[PDB]
Parts: sequence; C-alpha cells; structure tokens
Amino acid sequence: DVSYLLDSLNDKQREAVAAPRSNLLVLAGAGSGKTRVLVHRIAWLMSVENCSPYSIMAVTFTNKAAAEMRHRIGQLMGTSQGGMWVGTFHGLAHRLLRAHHMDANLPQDFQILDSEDQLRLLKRLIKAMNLDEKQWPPRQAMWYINSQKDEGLRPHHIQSYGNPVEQTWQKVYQAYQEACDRAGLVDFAELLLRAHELWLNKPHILQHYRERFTNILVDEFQDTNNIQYAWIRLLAGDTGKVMIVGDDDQSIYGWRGAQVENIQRFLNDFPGAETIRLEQNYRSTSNILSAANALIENNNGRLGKKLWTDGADGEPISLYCAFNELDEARFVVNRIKTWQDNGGALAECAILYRSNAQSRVLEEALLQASMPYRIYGGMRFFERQEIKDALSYLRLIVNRNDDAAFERVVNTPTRGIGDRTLDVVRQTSRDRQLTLWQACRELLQEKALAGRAASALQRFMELIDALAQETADMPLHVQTDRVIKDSGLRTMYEQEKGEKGQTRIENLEELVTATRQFSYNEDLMPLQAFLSHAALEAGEGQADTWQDAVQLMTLHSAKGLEFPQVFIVGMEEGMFPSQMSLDEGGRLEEERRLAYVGVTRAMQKLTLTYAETRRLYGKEVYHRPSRFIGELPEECVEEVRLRATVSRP
DNA sequence: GCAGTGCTCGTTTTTT
DNA sequence: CGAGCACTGC
Ligand SMILES: [Hg+2]
Ligand SMILES: [Hg+2]
Ligand SMILES: [Hg+2]
Repeated sequence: DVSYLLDSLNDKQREAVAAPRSNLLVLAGAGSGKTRVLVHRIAWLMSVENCSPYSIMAVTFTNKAAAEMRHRIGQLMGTSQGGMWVGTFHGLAHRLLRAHHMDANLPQDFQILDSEDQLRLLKRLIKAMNLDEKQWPPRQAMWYINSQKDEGLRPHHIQSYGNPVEQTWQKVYQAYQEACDRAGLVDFAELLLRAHELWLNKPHILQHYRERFTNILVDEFQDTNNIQYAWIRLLAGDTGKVMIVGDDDQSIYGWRGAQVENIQRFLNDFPGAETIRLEQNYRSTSNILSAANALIENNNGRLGKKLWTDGADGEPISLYCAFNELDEARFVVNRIKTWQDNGGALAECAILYRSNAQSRVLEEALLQASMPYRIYGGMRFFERQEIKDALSYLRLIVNRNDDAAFERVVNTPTRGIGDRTLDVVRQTSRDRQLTLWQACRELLQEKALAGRAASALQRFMELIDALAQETADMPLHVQTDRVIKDSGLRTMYEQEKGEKGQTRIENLEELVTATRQFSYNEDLMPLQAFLSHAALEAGEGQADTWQDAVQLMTLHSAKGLEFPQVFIVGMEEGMFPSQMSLDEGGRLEEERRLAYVGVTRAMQKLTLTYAETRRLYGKEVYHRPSRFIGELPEECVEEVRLRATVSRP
C-alpha cells in the first residue's frame, strides 16, 4: 500500500522512496536514515512498481550491513523475500564465480585467500625467485598486486616502461598468479576482477544477468574502487536502473582504494540521474550538527549540504586540555562514572581515537576504575592462528593442491618434515611447475628425500588422504572435531603454556560450535560452503557479550554507529592530522572527514580532548590543539579546565 | 626447529 | 620507549 511505505518517512525521504524507476544518487547526510530509505525503496519497487524480488540486487561493503539490510527488508515485508540478491561486492562476486566457475576458468571448489595467506604466499615466492626479501618486501608486493587488481590490471597489462623497479614487481605478480591459479586459489581482489572479466568474456551470462537484475541499489558508494564502479556500470548497462546512496563527506577509506570521484562520476556517466539530498538528522542535538556542519565546510571538494535537526540545541560541546595523556584518560573515565552514577549505561559511551596506539593508556585507566569495557581492535575469529591451522587441514581435505594450506600445516604440529626437506620440495615445485603436494609425490616416488624425513612426509600425505575419506559422510561439526584431533592440533595447543594456551583451546572448541550452528542453505556442499564463510566473514573477537561495557575503537571503526556520549581523544596537531598530512599532501581533507564522522556519531553529548604533553614513542612531546577543534563554532563549544587554586587555609 | 638475544624503528586506518 | 622480530648457537 502506497501509504504503508510513505507515511512514516519524511518529505525528502519520500522523494527517494517514491521516485520513478531510474538512476539516481541519494546523497544521505549523517543521521538521515539512509538505510530506512534503501529498505523502503526496495519494498516500494516490489509493491508499487511491481518488480520481482529476483530483479533486485542491493550491494553493500560489510557483512554487518548486508545482514542489517537483509534483516530490515524482511520485517517491513511479509516473509523471507527470496530471489533477491543482497550482499557485498566480494560476496556477490564470489556467488557468481561459483555458479559459473567453469566459464570463469576456476575449478569446482576454488578456495579464497585472506590477507595472511596471501602475504605468506608472496614471501615464499619472492624467496623462491632469489629476491632480497629485505629490499623487496612481501607487504610491498601485496600492495602492488592488490592495487593493480583494483584497476583490472593483470600482469600482461603492466606497462613498466624501463624501471626494473616496476618490471620486477610485474615479475612477482605474474608468478603469484601463475601459482594461485595452479593451486585453485583466489584472493579478495581476484574475486571482483575474475567476476568482472567473466561478464566481459561471456555475453550470454552477462546477458542473463542484465535481464534478471534491473534494479540495483548500492550503499556507501563513496567507498567504491575503480573495478567496483566498473562492475556496476557493466551490469546496469543500458537497461538496469540503479540507485546509489552515499555521502561524499564520509569517505575515509581512500588510502586503500576508495575513489572520491565515483560519486560524481556516477552523475557524469548517467545523464538524467537526479540527486535527492537527505539532510534531516534524527541523531544529534543542534549544537553537534552545527559544529559538524561548520567543520566540514573547510574542505573544498564537497558536493555540498547542511545537516539540520528539529531537536533542541542540547548541551554544548566540551573541550578539555589535560596535563599529559594519562590525565586525559582519567578525565574521560570520570565523565563516564558520572554518566553511570546517573543511570547512564556504559554501552552508550564511546571513546574514539585516531591510532590504535592510544588505547593502552585508556584501558589501564578504565581497568584501574574497575570500569567494564570492550575494544574493537583486531584479530577476528577466523584469522586467529589456531583457527587457520585447523581450517588449512579441512582445506587440504577439499583440495590437495592448496599450497597455502599445505605450507601452513605440513609440519604444524612438528612431525619431522624439516627445512632441508621442505626446501627441496618448494624448489621442485618451481622447476617442475607443480603444486607443493604434487611435488611431494614425485620426490617421494623418486626417493629423493632423506629416508626418515621422507617417511614423515609420507605419513602426512596418508593422514590427509585418510581423513578425506574417513570423514566424507560425517556432519560438518563431526568432521571438524575429528580433523582437530587427528591433525594433532588439539594435543599441541592442549600443551601450550598458561592462559594463552587455554584461550587457543577454547577457540578450537568454538570452531566446532560455529560449525555445529552453521546453517546450510543450496549451491555447494557444507565443508566448501563453510570454508567460504570463514574466509569472507571475519567473525568478531568472542564473548563477554552481556556486560554493560564502555565502547573503545578507532574513528574508522565507529562509522555508522551512534552513542549518546562520544569521547574523542588525542585531538592535537601531529596526531590528528599527523605525519603524512603534514609534510605536504591533501589526505588532510580525508582527515577532516574522519573528524566529521567522529563528530556526527554523538547523539546527546560530545567531548573532545587533548593534552599539553604526551610521551610519543620515545621522548616527551608538546603538541598543540588540532586545527579542527578551532574550526568549530565558539558558541557550540565549551572549554573545561582544572586550575591550581592554592587557598591559604 | 627453537630458545634467547640484539635491533629495529613506529603503517594513523579496516573490509573482504 | 618497547612490541615485534630478524638472527644465530645448540
Ligand atoms: Hg521492474
Ligand atoms: Hg592543560
Ligand atoms: Hg551552536
């Protein structure tokens, strides 16, 4: 019903939800409710323009997002609403490559490569090419190769004109691929490019999709890279009508491939594409939006817009100058204690910082105050070492040619397959262009390895073959439990020293549970299905989930969240903005955008703080306040301070 | 391979 | 300043 979908929505949201089928850019301000627009828009396309759920493809970047969206779509709607592709670039890209793996030149069960895996593979290849890992860093190689793919550039496209400095990397890249392709491996970047290329080379397939997906919605468009923009464009073609939602002002992932352009490029490569601006904010108080507005104007790129609210101005924005970094912490904690002692929840308080560096000091301060908290730093579940070791065994069960999985657990736990043995193996793979496993088979046959070692290498191969069979007809969480024991991993981590050893076992226990609860769906078998899941869904950092805890994280990982109380620390020049943005650049505007984001995360109160002194790795330093703090209105601001009042008793 | 030891130098930053 | 970490001698 037309009113069912438009009544709760505001004037300009309706504009977006009810516009005619076409290409349009919905420029979503900060607390404007863009998701609500995306959800309502989709239900509108189905109910009003009467489109088939199979004609809709909403794409996001994070899984959290994909889920929130898949969830909300359901409740506004009747039921499941299947037939509708909702997911992330990588996720949807992965989906296509499975459905058309053969036409994509990929094997049945190709496996995905997470950062680590990829990083290690480069290291092995750089060495096996006799290159100085000291002056040819894998980390560097990685950046080169990922950056290359985010442009659709394969090795035979690199135009290294004369500097071997580049002609060399191309070499690495060429080997990396040759290897990956030989083992059935695909990294994140590959997923998009292979998909893209897939449409380029197979007209009928591309045709089949242009025919199905006529309604495309893309969120966070300001964070797309060149190949994603391209992938969308190619799919929309001439028929598809795409709605892109974005904020050219919250783009803060440029240092990894995000194109500030794309949001405008859309407008250019799309005449007729109108632009609906959502500027009513239902998040913050008027002062916050004021300061927010003010700040962001200082940047020049911008497509323009002013966040406004119907709510009261609210409390002013508190600024604080602390002695040193350790005082700044106590300040934040005491404001929070007050919050709490007045009935405030801890989980409604967030302390934001620019660098992970800044968390240490904050925690002790919180801990000392016996104040519960949660940090959102790193180490996802499917990235912990005990988990990857386990997965690499399952990985070997699916495909013996998974060099990455082989290299990882062949001698993990130690089973006597040393370096002199593995050195021979890794070289044979190069010279006879074979996958590690293949090479171990010919060498064994040829008896080219030292008897005792060879005997060990053998026993290994037999173990994997034995598990690949014995475990064929078992439930996923049974096969997992068996592999975790037979691999010898449990025994290894069982006897690992103290607290850490404990933690690693409790996680292997969690891996089985995750497998148990793993809900099927479909296209592939559970083990592969599950491996794909673990590679694409990092999966958080465990329990301690019920406690009312204060929220700590970097500004980057606060994007999209909102808290009544938001504390931003380290607001000083030399830290925010810092190095790069100082000695000449322009990443500065990105830094002010990051700032802008932080500011627009506050609902009731914002407290910015900085110190006159902090011990920046090494000596004491004396930073002055971020220019950002000075770019906020004087009326919306309120400076707090402690003064030495010596009263003669 | 692994336990210790001597030496970096600080990536702003996190997704998949 | 120290977490992380390339180096050997067993
Ligand atoms: Hg339609
Ligand atoms: Hg001060
Ligand atoms: Hg104000």
